Amino acid sequence: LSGLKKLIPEEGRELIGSVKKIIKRVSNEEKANEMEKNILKILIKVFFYIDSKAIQIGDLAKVDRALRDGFNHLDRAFRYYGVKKAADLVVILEKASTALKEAEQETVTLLTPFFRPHNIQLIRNTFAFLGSLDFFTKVWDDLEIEDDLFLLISALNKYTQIELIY
Ligand SMILES: CCCCCCCCCCCCCCCC(=O)OC[C@H](COP(=O)(O)OCCN)OC(=O)CCCCCCCCCCCCCCC
Ligand code: NA
Repeated sequence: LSGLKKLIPEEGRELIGSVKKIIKRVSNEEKANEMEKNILKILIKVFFYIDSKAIQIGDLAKVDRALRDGFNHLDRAFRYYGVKKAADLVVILEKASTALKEAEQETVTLLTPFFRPHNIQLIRNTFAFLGSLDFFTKVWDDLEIEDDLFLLISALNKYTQIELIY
């Protein structure tokens, strides 16, 4: 995992660290390690084919928008984190989940010419876990304040209005 991590900067590594800690808290260390590796693998591949120009920046638009939508809805729901129960926030969290499903599909479409079918399934499983409404509701109801959802959302919500990759 050394090289994959030196292929993304400190900012991204901190984002992935926050996600990984939350995943640890909601499931287990094995799933957290698998999801960290999967996120790194998908990211590294996308960046690789952007840089080699096998993928054009315009082709990324669909994923970009979807991700930002997802982030935005999480930000909206995070406004009520600690003052409303997750059941009262499903209408927001569902939209986040749906947005990430869109990102999932488009990432699959983006990487089909370059990923073996097993790694396409890896994309599906990774996005399905990270974008799961069950994951979100568990996070919004059952986390301690020390689990630092604030760090993740407060890092994500800076990116909702500007293209993620340009
Ligand atoms: C698994 C998802 C894979 C999606 C792959 C396709 C889309 C890729 C686009 C990624 C853009 C991210 C930029 C962010 C800033 C940054 O960190 O930017 C540094 C590098 C890129 O920098 P650059 O030099 O390219 O700059 C670009 C031009 N300025 O980004 C990264 O390290 C990616 C880090 C991603 C970590 C995501 C973790 C959360 C995702 C799921 C949400 C789960 C919520 C859980 C709620 C409890
Ligand atoms: Na796209």
